[PDB]
Amino acid sequence: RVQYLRQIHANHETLLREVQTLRDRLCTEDEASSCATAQRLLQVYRQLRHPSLILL
Amino acid sequence: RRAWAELLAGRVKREKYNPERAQKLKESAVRLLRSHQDLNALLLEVEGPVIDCDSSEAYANHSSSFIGSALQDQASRLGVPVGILSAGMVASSVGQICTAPPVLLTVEQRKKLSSLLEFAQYLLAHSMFSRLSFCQELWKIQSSLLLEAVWHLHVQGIVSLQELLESHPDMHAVGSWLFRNLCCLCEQMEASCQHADVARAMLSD
Amino acid sequence: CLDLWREKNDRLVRQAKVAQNSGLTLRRQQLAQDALEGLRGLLHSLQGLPAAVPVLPLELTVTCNFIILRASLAQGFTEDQAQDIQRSLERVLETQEQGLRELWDSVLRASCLLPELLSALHRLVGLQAALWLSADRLGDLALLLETLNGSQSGASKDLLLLLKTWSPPAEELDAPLTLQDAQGLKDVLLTAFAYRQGLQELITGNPDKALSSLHEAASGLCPRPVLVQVYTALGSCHRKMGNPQRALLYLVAALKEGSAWGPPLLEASRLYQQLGDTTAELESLELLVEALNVPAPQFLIEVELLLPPPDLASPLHCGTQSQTKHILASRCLQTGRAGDAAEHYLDLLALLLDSSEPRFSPPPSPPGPCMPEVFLEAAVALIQAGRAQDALTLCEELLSRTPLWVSATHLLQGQA
Repeated sequence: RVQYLRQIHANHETLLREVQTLRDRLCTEDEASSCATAQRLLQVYRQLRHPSLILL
Repeated sequence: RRAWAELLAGRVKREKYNPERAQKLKESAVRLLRSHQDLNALLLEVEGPVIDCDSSEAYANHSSSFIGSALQDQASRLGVPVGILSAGMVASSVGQICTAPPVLLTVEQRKKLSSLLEFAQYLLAHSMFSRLSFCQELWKIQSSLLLEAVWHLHVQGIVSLQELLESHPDMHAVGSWLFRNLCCLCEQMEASCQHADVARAMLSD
Repeated sequence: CLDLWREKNDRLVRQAKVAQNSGLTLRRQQLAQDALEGLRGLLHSLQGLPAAVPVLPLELTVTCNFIILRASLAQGFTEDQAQDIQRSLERVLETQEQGLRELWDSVLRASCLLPELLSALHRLVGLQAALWLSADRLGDLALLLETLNGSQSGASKDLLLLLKTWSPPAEELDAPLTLQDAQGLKDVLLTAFAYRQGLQELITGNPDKALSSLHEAASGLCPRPVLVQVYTALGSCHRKMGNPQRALLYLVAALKEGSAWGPPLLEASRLYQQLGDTTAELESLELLVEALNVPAPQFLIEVELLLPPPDLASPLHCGTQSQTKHILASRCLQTGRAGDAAEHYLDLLALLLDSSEPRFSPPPSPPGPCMPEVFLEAAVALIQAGRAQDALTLCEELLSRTPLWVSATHLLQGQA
């Protein structure tokens, strides 16, 4: 169908732009490279890994 | 006493602060100190009297890895993070290309643009690119730009229109600038069916 | 018996460090002022003995711990500590008169006889020098250290090189404890003198010589409040030279690393004034107004002890919300945003007059213009806005409360 594929695309692009802003803040030494960065990315990792690659 | 009653003000007394508002303040302050920063000026300060030409040293080669190490050398001297140098230089070269002569630009402009964007992608891969600095440095231009250029940025995946249009100070200025550009466009896409393809693509986008 | 006194020292130093690490605001000071009196009593017991060569390396240890802990808790020094040091040195001599300078001359020749307590003596020198460097006696300080090292070092009248030439004579080998040692205080000396030299040269109009010593500040201990202030200082150097884009570097670093980002936003206001970026200036100060709303000690000589409280002439001077809100409204009014300026003036004036119940806002120094001047500036703002009935209320109020300002009162009342 279409609804489900667009659900997935939008769910991904929100994360992607969020990650991208996060990458630039790491370029400008804005935020930190202590941590909570690391702990943020290990939250994105877990979000995605639950239904990784439904194969049809 | 009516005098007094008319003076007696209200939002005058203020107290406690949220430590999130502290970072918000510091963030809007840092944002301000960089917005009224310019990099051209910085280069003219430390080094006495910027282009790919400047960094690469009078058309040495056009190799991506070469030019990367040049930006490392530059940033090492200036003590600025390599991202913003790269952003400013690329935006200066965008201004150059877009100025040398209405909406579209589809000969040789496209070719220069694509070779420059080919290097933007290398820069992003190696983490030598601030998107946000770049968006700021484009809104500093804001007139030279063509909607074709911005659509190439969008589709090549260097900015998203959402990240650009939400990083301009005056939202009304963006609105009016687009309004005029889109009016000129929908007047165009009648000049030829070839240019109409690209115009219709970016319009639908 | 040396062992007992030694034991006591050990015990109480450890007790003090325990208070330093652990503890609440009250319990900290309780155990600290306990250890303090322990060390007092010990001092008095040892001050009850004649001389004792083997005791001195302990007594001096003890006096040093005493002074440190004394000064650390006071968050400031006194002259009793000079007399403490006076007593210690006089005792040193009375083993083997005039004042501290000739005492130290005779003392340091008495140390070139080679009694192994130099670890302590050099610590005393550190502490003495901290009093003289809190009290602006830099000529005597350099003299003391010239005496300490070879007097061949007679022409090095710069401190910042003598302080580095000065070499602690041990790694402080297995002797009694201390709260702090020679190197650990040398490291505070160099940073404190560098900071002080820098601020004097800056205000005195050498934003050229500053840069040297303000780099020597960050290169050696800089507790992060010392870095924040070194960076505002370098922003000021470059702004005065006409190098705004370099100044912006150091000021963004100070924003990031600091918990008090008033003095940098002030420096930014002055930068945009110098240029003419009046919108940027006004927005920087708006943020500073918001920023001055929002807001720890060690039983050890830190550096923030050996720094002065800033002059009005310093780049580090920051007033109160009221002092700054007036600067914003003044700087808004002169630019011609009279409506915003008038609103700001009204919300300034209410903050001073309606304030009986809340915390009373402090006056913005003796140099700042008198109360009536401020009512007049407010009325001008009100006029510029076109808020004439409000200006009439202002003027009525002033004359009800109470020369040039009276005549002027009537004038602005008329313009209303």
